[PDB]
Amino acid sequence: AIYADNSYSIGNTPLVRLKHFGHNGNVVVKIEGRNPSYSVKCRIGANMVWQAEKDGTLTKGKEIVDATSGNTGIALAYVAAARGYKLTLTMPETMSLERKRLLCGLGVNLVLTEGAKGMKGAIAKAEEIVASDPSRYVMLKQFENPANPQIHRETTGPEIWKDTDGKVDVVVAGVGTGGSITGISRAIKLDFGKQITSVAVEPVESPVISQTLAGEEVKPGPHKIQGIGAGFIPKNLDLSIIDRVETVDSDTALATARRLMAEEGILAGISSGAAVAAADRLAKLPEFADKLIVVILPSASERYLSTALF
Amino acid sequence: AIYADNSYSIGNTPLVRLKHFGHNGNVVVKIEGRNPSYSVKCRIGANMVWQAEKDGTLTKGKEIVDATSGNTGIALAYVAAARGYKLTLTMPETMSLERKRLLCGLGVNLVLTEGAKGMKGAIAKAEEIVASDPSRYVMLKQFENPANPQIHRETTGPEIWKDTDGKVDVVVAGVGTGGSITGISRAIKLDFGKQITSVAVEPVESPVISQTLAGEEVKPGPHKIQGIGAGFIPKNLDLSIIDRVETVDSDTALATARRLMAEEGILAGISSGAAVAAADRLAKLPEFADKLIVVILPSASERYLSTALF
Repeated sequence: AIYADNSYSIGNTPLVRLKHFGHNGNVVVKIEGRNPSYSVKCRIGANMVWQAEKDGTLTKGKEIVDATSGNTGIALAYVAAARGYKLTLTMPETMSLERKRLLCGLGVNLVLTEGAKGMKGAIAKAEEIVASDPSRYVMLKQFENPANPQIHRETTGPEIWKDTDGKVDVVVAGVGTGGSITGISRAIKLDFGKQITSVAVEPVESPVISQTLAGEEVKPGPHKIQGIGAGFIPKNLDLSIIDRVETVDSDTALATARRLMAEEGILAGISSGAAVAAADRLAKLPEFADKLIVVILPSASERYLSTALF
Repeated sequence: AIYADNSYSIGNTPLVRLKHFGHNGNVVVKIEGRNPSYSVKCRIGANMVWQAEKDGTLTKGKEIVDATSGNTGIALAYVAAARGYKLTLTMPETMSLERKRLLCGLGVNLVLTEGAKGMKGAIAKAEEIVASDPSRYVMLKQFENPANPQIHRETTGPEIWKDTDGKVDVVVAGVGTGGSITGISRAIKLDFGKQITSVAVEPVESPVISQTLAGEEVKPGPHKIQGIGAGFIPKNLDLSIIDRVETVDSDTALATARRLMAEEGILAGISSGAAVAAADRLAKLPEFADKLIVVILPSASERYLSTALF
């Protein structure tokens, strides 16, 4: 069991039973903080690169481009260093010194865009760079790349099936790209044949999944639950496998993350608080009382030292 | 495989082969960042509490006291929250806002001592608090508690034996308390019966182990390799099982940590750089060319965002 590089070491993350949430320990959490770049995104950082290698879109010498300073940026950075690709990430010049320092530490070629342009700035610049030399550059596109949900169908999902001896009844996961919930749901529902309840979680400030499914007006909005609530339906969210959508507000998510640390001794990030707040709600409905609820905790605390988490 | 709390989830950390260090991949690293509080100390945080429970020194209602704002502080904090003990940590008032915030996040009762007194301040204050109510307080004493090396003999060591199919020839580990090298060495040498080479690593700025073994004047000194080089021989370092002592300087350790991130895609902290720099040195001596070298990487990068690592 010696991994030939850090990318192969993804996953096999642990399940812990919660003591101050749910009912008689029906709530259990999967700690995605225990990963090479310390997020769930490592799995997709790994698989998007492996897949682009296998299909020939990524070769020796070609470079990777993207516009993320978030978990996927960090995940891509680790894999690119492990596998010998130069990576360019674009980002607004206004980004935090800390993620600048972290990414520079990882050997990212950081391309800072105009502040005013913000996120749009970064996306366009990466698109421009790709155009400048299409044969030299590859954009992996986490929001639409099937290698994203696929890795979850082959690792994250089966790990849940195995650790719970097939007793998992509910999976609760916050949606960013949608990959986690999609892959996990396909694995357990389709490969293992169990009719679990798949629960997507989004910010009440930006409940575009709920609005879309209700045929209501789509109203995205600002929120602090980093990692989720992109403000649109990403292609990597398979609406067909979602059974329920729960909304959580920023304050509840933050306080719940604090409770996880202070009461459970679990070092979870902002979105982990949101996912658990929603799981706790279902766990306390008599319909879910006797049912095993597994919650994805996407990331670790520390990464949020500069945020409202603290 | 559902852990009844976060303390039971320690270890099972992965081995990764290095590509830009050693010779033909003879250097392999154990990533202790993949742990509940994100350090190697989690194992001892867990075991010191479990052991004090089993022997009756820790009971319901009793409180834990210590004087650490470092990895052991964080580890104790996670376990105490997971298992329902109030924890008091003392520390100089001059400590970083960030570790203050992190520990407060974990529900530590933080007792800040006079700045001028520094470390000595914290130790004395905790000793005072214990004296104030001996029946209410317990100090676990990481430097001398046998539960420290023991956990390494039962988990860390056997994990190395198992992952390498008994092929490990050399273990390289930096010494703080000495628990890691001690426990691992006892496991492989005594329980498995293989005559490996145990290599302790200390800062060249504070090479008290080397000086002591050479019968030279002991000259502890300041350094930046956080986690190691306490400036004395701790009781939890079993000198009898150490075969070799390697010294590394602060700059080399830092640059090596940077290389691990930028070239290997491994998010290691300062002491990981020191441990690898020393492993790389042995790995490039013909006597160790054909031999499998396993290096403990005690902690993850991010924890060092405010340091010279970046």
